[PDB]
Amino acid sequence: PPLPSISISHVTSSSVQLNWEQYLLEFRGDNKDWIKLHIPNNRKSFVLNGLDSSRRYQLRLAAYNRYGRGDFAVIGFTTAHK
Repeated sequence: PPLPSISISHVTSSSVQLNWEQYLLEFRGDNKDWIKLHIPNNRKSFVLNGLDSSRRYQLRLAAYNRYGRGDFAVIGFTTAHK
């Protein structure tokens, strides 16, 4: 089970877009507990909406197969202002 290569874009005051090449996606406000996100299969991108502005978050993604999941690829970001 491999390590996804993830890429962030479209960083707004309330959302970010993740791109990469079953999954487990989680996010958290900085230093808080992780929240598991629903993402459908056969998706290669994901828009996380509903975030606060000017705030630090982390996203992490791991890939799944029948044997289990791999390690998490993590990205920290700060949403835009206003």
